[PDB]
Amino acid sequence: ELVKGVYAKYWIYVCAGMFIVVSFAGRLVVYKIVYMFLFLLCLTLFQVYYSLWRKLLKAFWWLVVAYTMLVLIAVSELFSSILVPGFFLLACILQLHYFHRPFMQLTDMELELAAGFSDVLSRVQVFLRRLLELHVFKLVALYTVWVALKEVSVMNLLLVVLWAFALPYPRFRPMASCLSTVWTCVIIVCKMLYQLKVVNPNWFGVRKGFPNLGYIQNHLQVLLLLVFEAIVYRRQEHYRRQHGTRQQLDQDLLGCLKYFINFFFYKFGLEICFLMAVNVIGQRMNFLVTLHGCWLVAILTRRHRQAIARLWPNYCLFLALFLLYQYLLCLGSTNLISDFLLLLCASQQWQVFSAERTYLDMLKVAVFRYLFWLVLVVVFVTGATRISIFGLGYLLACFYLLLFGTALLQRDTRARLVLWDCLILYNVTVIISKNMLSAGIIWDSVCFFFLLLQRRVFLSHYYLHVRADLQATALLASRGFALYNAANLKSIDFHRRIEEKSLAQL
Amino acid sequence: FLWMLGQALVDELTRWLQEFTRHHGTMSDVLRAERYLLTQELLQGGEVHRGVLDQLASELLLDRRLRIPELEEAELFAEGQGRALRLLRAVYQCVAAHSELLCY
Repeated sequence: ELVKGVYAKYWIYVCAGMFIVVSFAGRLVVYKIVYMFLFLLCLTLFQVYYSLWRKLLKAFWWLVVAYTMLVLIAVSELFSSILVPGFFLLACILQLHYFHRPFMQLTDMELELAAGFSDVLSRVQVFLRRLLELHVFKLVALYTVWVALKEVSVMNLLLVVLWAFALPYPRFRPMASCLSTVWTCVIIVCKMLYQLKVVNPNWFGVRKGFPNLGYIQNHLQVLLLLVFEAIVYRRQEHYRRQHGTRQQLDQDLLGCLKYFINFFFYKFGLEICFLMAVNVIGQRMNFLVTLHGCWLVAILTRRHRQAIARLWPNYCLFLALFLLYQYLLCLGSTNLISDFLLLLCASQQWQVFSAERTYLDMLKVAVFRYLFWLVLVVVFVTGATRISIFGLGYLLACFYLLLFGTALLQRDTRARLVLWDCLILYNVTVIISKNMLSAGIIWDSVCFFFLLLQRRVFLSHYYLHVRADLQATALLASRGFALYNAANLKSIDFHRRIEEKSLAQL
Repeated sequence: FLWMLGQALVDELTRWLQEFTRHHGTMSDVLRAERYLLTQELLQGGEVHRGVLDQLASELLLDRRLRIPELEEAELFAEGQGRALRLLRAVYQCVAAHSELLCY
């Protein structure tokens, strides 16, 4: 019964795949297109009403045999159109009566090294489920955008609207999924009923194409993503239905690793939404990309995290109304995906902004002490690899900050930070201007990262300790001089003695 | 075997470098111990007096008998590091000792 149980969990999809095969067996006439509609109906109900889908599971596959029967009976060429429906019904039969009920039971949530491997594999499986439970609205939303950014129309436009007004406001996520599934299927059906013989000679999406699978493959994979997401949700639900803290950071290396896999976008999030806006104005360089520039330099200027958290409501609305308007002006368009990657990142920082309201020792020294010095080398190589006028500015800022650097690493935060913030504004101005007047932005983006990382080191609590050390050395300098001078005088005397001994002997 | 033979020579070099930086090392340790206490007072929010140092180059190491905790355990970690890490420490020590000859 091992294989019977394998079939009672991982083989119902063979029937579903076969549905498609029948529908796409050569020239699709009405009946083959209705075959597709039936496949679609099954998968659509799975999402909409899981309970009801389960209720009409094998009943629908029995209706499947029903359809296939009539076809083959009425309709070598003709025999190949009988063969495939026969194959389809055969697969159904096996699940239908022999594995359908134990499957309704699998879905009922209401040697030596082989054992070692099994345990290792078990750990992996559990972990990967957790990750894909939370990081899946991302891939769904991204794929439905890549599809509707390539096939610009007025029937795939609604899909952009759905996954671009449900990413900022994340209460709509369930209804987004629902309406996408139905609509993607409307698209699939219409485009198929356009590959008919009475449908002959685009803005509205529907067009003709000789490879029928290749044509309706894109929108089919979207239906797939959507449904796969629901499977993962319920599978993980079943697992637990049946069957990395702050402290850890300051213990071992693995402790810290865990803290960051858990929370990275929790902490370093304002920084990553700003490094995504720099990407838009570096891959597009048009005129509608200059307003992304002005938002960066009006959000960055309010230097307090709390003040920025009051403008995020508008940053997120703007980025969503700009993707739609730029795609209305692309219908009457594959670089507008950078305006998406950023409506995603920023909708996620709006979440942190309302949820915060609710040998390792060796590494910490080389990040909180000898990093200011590496930022300063990058400033030089940002401005001496790209020979221009802006590049000279970087060279000359390195020179200033190397000379008056020791004093900066010691001053109270107020100032420490003023200087850094100023250096950040030269970067942003350069980035926003190289655009208005058009060698590129890559090296000014490595730099914008480093300088935003050091603003965080200079505002930590672990830097307070390095400030202490540096302050102390300035006080104990006098002692140092004395120690050195004493040592010098001692050696002088020893040498002088030796010379006098020689002169006595002589 | 050659890898292990090479490791023996690495240790020989490390020994030489440690002798080349000996005087600097001693001066540093006197000042590190002094800094340990100095920072404590600063962190308290109090003044750094002469008494702080009184609680505690080669001569001053011997005279001082206030054995500090953290600094000693740190030295053990250093001794118990891999040969690679220790060889690189030796190189940094040499550069930071004779910096003039580098500039030149």
